[PDB]
Amino acid sequence: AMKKVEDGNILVFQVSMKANKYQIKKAVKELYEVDVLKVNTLVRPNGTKKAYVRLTADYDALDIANRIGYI
Amino acid sequence: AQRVTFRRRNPYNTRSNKIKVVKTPGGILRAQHVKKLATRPKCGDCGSALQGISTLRPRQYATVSKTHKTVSRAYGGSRCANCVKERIIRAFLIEEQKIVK
Amino acid sequence: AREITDIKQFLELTRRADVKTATVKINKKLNKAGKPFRQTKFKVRGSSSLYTLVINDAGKAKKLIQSLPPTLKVNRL
Amino acid sequence: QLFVCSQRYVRIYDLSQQILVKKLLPGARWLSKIDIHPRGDNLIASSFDKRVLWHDLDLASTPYKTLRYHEKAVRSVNFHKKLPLFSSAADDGTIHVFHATVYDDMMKNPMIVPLKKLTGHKVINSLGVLDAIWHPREAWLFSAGADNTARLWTT
RNA sequence: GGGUUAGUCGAUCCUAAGAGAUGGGGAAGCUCCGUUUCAAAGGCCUGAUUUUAUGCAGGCCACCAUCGAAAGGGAAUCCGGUUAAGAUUCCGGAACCUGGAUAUGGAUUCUUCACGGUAACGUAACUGAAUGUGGAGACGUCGGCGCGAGCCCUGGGAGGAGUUAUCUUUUCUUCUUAACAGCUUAUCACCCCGGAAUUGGUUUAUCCGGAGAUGGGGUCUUAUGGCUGGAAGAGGCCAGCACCUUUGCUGGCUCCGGUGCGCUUGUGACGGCCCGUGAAAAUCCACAGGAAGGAAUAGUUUUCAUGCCAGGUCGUACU
Repeated sequence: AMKKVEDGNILVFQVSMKANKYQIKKAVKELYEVDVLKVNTLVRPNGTKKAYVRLTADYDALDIANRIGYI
Repeated sequence: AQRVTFRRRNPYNTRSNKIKVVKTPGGILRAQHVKKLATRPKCGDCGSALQGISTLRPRQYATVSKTHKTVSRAYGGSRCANCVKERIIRAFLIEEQKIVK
Repeated sequence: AREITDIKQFLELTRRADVKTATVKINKKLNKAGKPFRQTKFKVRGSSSLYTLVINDAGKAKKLIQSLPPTLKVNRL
Repeated sequence: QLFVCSQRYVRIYDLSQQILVKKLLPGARWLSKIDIHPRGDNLIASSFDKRVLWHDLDLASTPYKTLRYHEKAVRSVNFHKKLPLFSSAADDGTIHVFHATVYDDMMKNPMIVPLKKLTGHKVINSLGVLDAIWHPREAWLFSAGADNTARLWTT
């Protein structure tokens, strides 16, 4: 998931199961003040929902990764 | 010598599920699924294909402009032209015969 | 992708104000089968489609690079 | 290049490449004539529906400017080969003379200014001026009339 | 322990044989019959409905729940890269589809709802409600004949690999181009001119012509092919440097052709066969009709162009 930040410009979050692409796109934009290009999702084998969230070319995925904590 | 798969999960040769073998920029053969062929629109009277109308699938007519689907004569989109000719001749003579009655 | 022949039409697309970036490209090719010549390709990133302009002569190519606006981003090769 | 004017369109062919390179859309049903600006990047077209269209060939395929200075069908449009002048001639028996400055290198579109309405030709059977042509050097225009005359227009 | 990422691949939607609530009717009863039937089975337009002065009036339309296909029907995505294990779903670039807001450009209008062509029909556009009619969806199998693709076969040149006791200008291998877009292209068919026995045209297959052949000139479909854009920046084949490194870094070449009762497959126009003549529905478009609505100081066109926003749920590993 470190690899997808630099190459992809992609944040990887864990999400609630009841969430969908629209809610993940809305909630990332609300908290961190970032424009989302697209969201993909998959349910993990352990049963949580992983969410790959690519941002636009303007807003850097690297900078938000410092601000959040995990880096 | 090089051999080729179905891309999609249907493994049977149905009317929908057809293949063309294509040489790529990678330099290997690959399947490409061809969509089913558009028939011509017909003239609903004489029963033949009618000119200046595009051959598309029925949904695909919604994308395309008006001048593709129509021709400029009255009854142009839906008539043979020769069968439009007849009914203008017929309408005129029978209407004239009605005064003679 | 969409080729353009005309030179006037290309200058309108640069001033259209959705076009964030352009890119210039240079290719070695051989005319007829006599001698080499240095082709150019001025591509411009529209929102829907990629408009492009093939100029064969090297003299007209160098004036065209200057004739681009400065505010537009340009990217070589 | 060869420019071919149909009733509705102007198509420009490259005779060397043997291909169509541009199709102009004047928006008329009855084009009558074209002329090409001497520096090669602009065209004017006359129409029987009373319009003259100026096309800036690099700018857009539709007309840059629509000129409405005639009461009747326009039969001829003609550029001067050296001076920044052009004319339209119509079945109203009138010739209209225009100035046009073209900016070859810089990002400015043509400046077109009407100059003069030339009257004198007699209208015969709904026909007026049938043809016209500029002198190659002088600001002199020659016109051909349905009235059996040709005429020289001068400063 | 890790691993399965989709507006575009499926499911979902449509109907098939069939299944099955409701209204009803049988049955002591578990329930059985029946499926548009002996049902008050909803949803659209107009209204100072012109007086009763603070209460709904006048009309229009006509069949029927739902389930039933991961092979039938059906909006739309391709190339290249990448992982210990994933990809038409990730990354990079390049596309398209559906629905919705509107705003500039063009077009059209003072003859308000485009012009051109004898005609087949043409173009970047070029209002349109009720209702009605038409087409697409939409379909057997066999036979040869034409056209295309992929493969096979084959020559020159530029690289690489092997053989070399003797012979071999030798043997093998690389030299590729996606969806999508814009131009252009074909049998059939159609139009105009003209008037055919001294009968002519013509398929491998003998059918066609005064209901207008032969001939000459056109118009149309775009399966398919071609040309440029996509796109060489990609990929492939080679060469050489840096070096404990989990490492980069830089050069070239990527070209021009040919053959066919060839093989596989797609498609075209025909022919044979039947006391067999070889699904339906969703969905989309067109045509007839003209309710009405729009300008001369600024409107009408979002079926022309460009631009803005959005695309949920579940399956996706492997045999």
